[PDB]
Amino acid sequence: KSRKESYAIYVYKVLKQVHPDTGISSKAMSIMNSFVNDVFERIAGEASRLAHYNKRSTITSREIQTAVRLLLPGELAKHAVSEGTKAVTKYTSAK
Amino acid sequence: SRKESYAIYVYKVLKQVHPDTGISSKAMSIMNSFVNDVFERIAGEASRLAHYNKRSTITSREIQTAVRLLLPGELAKHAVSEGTKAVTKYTSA
Amino acid sequence: NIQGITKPAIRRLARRGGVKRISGLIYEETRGVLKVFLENVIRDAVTYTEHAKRKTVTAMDVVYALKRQGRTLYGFGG
Amino acid sequence: DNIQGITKPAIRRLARRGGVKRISGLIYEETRGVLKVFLENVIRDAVTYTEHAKRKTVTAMDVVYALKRQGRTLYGFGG
Amino acid sequence: WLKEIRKLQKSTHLLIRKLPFSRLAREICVKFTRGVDFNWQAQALLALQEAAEAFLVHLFEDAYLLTLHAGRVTLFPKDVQLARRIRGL
Amino acid sequence: WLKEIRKLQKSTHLLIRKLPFSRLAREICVKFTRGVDFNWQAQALLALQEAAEAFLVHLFEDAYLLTLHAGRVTLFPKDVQLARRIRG
Amino acid sequence: AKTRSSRAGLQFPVGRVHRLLRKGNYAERVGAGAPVYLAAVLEYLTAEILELAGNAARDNKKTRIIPRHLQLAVRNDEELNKLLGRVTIAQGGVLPNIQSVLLP
Amino acid sequence: AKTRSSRAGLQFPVGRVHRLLRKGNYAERVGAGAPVYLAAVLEYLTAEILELAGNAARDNKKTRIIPRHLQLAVRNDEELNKLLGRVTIAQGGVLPNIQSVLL
DNA sequence: AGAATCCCGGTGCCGAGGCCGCTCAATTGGTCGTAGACAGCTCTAGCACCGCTTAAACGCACGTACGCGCTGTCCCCCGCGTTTTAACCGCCAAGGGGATTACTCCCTAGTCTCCAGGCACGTGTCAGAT
DNA sequence: ATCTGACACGTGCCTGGAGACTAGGGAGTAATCCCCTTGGCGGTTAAAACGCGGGGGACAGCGCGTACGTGCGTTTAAGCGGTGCTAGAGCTGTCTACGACCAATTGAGCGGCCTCGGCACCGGGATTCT
Repeated sequence: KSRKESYAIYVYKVLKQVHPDTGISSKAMSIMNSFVNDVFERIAGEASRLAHYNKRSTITSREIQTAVRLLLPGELAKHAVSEGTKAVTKYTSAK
Repeated sequence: SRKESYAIYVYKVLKQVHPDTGISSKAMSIMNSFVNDVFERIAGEASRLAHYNKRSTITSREIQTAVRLLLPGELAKHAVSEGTKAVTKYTSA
Repeated sequence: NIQGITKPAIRRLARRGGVKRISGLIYEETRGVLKVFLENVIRDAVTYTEHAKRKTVTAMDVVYALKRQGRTLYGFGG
Repeated sequence: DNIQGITKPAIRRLARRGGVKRISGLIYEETRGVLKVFLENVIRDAVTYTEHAKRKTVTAMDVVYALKRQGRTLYGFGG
Repeated sequence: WLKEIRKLQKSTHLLIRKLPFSRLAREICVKFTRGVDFNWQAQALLALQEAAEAFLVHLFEDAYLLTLHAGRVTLFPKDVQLARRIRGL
Repeated sequence: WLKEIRKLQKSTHLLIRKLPFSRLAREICVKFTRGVDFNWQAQALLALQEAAEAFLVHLFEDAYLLTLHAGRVTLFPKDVQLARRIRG
Repeated sequence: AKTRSSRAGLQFPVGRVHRLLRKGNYAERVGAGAPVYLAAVLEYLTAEILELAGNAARDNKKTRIIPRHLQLAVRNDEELNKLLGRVTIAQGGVLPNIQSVLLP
Repeated sequence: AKTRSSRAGLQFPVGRVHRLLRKGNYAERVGAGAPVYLAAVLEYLTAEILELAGNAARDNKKTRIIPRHLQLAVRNDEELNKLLGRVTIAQGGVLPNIQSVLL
């Protein structure tokens, strides 16, 4: 057959991280894997368009932060960028 | 310090089409941006089709399908037939 | 067979969207707008499918033909 | 003061381009509201582009990229 | 009325039954494709009619916004036609 | 009035002037940018006011389609805000 | 610490979003801060939409998240409505609205 | 006939769009006939919009194409309108439209 | 007061959670070369301070175009009650054509190398604004 | 009818484009199992179809008052021109640090089973608008 890439298992453990009782029916697994595919496509498409406009050829942390600060609305961008900055600073606090 | 354009080719197409009129430079600028915008549309849909079919080339049949997506009714049909006549006169050499 | 989508089904599609009273000449108008929408979206679905040298039009292709008009559908694997 | 400084006959000249016969006297505050909302959106996108590029003079080509992004694209300035 | 308003706003269903929509979609794809016919995957028509149902619901809701702007209660067809002409399509 | 309708449609100039739009746009960019003011390059302001004039003319034309729909002839502000609420 | 996902706090696979940023022809050189940043913002967006769908699910006296909770949790909030302002969620329905002038 | 432009029977460049299809990270392998075909579709769109704007330009009796000529040729078609239903031509003006009931 | 419409108990049943064996891509370690990150020079144009002009904003008089709340005529959707009919489940059968592998011709990246297409400078002459 | 100036046009050169040939892998073409999608018969019934009564609303009207175009002095800042500036755009020269890339290694995450419980549904109390 064929192995398929899907974000079902990760959505499920983020779900049981948030509130430890409720489970998700399979059509909500389908909505969430299509959702993370669509948000990932928007942020990577804006990533390649910024690195293309700016006459560079590499995508780094500053550029994904600029893509997030553009795309998301008013406060959601502010706290999403603060999540990104603390996750990256702890990643480089290990290696 | 060079900087590229499309102005010479637009001027050659215009004074092919009807040989009296020329172009004031703001119209060169506008349809310079028009050629660049249509180019980015057709090649972006080119990349998206050849990524959705798990493929890795941008070839002629794929550009023909991208053109038949983006353009409206008659304009797609006659732009595709013009492109096929250009590719025949190329690949017969 | 455009007549097949019945008249009280158009009435229930209206009454989902908050409407109270429905006119009499509205039914040919909503069949017209349904035929415009369906003809555009299966034009793009057919274009993708007959590109890929295939004949079963797959739901991932109709999700792509909805995707390019902005009005993308979730739940079916985009 | 400056937002009440884009003049009222400029608003009604904008309107008489579109083909409007009678302008109500209350339209002027709502059209300054919609102009200020439009400029907040496009200046947030242009500011974020020209501050990512580390370029303290806002160019015109990044304003054209900001309009090209949210879908009311502009022709004439190197699109 | 009102009880079918809250009944059809509570329900998650599909409001046009499946088989006449399938006949419609297959006739319109036989109009294309150089005349010859195709066959649909089983949930391709389900994707298609969920999109068609959500488009008709949003179209009628925006036209009814126009109608009780216009000082009526009904839905004459020029509301659907003019709301379709203003949304930029 | 009909003569300035035809005279402002046949013209192809721009309608809100240069310095009040420059001071408006520079205030709105001073509110962002952490306070520290930029330098608007002097063709970006022509870009921005031709963008804003295109947006305002399309808005007033669609709201006026709404008020010739509604029966009236004037342009109340609820027609502007509803023609903005329909188009997204 | 022999993954990098579980090194960076997160729960999303930063390895395969690095693989998708390479094999999905976005840019040639993808630095190793970018996919960790990108799966961080995806894990935050999933956590926010699932917090909202979860408190709606506890509101309707149920213990699953079915798609109608996902419509009510992306539409009964405003910044997620401005992010997802065009899509059609499958099997979702509409939010309960009845205009004012209609009601007797 | 060394250059491919006058090999392919065109007027646009094909080297420049081949360079853009390689360096603009669309895909890795850009085939031979694809930049020639894309230069052909760009040539047809440009020749049709300039037949239209040139004929409007000599209808209003000026010797050169200005931006408002481009906006009359775009807004007085319908397939060019559906292709360009969004764009804003700078220094452009609007289409002249006055209804019948408002007067 | 007629259905309407909320708790609660009972029965069944098909999707979810979880275990389990297992390919395969994701990590670790080491090589390397090139892309972008800083110094450092130039030097174009965005800012700004003042002067002089003057086209446009503006404040009100006022006349009237016209918004609109209450009036009646009429027609036309909604609901009800019987009819009828085509979807729907379920079964069954069967045959495209999807998908996935095996092979391999050729089709494009890549590199050296010569050369001309096109851009960047100046210089003129008529196109349009009143 | 004329001037104010910019679009059209001529030489140096120079960076990118064409030619010739190499080298690896990508996508054409065939081939086989098998998924599943079209096609067609019972049989139940939910819902579509429809005729007529009944009031609900669309629409014309009209007179009242109210807010908007327009005329006319009257002021206010926009616009162009000098003209001087210096900030920061842009080019460029090294140079380190980081990301492709290869080769093995190993759990991670995926297909499949499978048994289990949340909700679909039914049924019963009870409460109560308009």
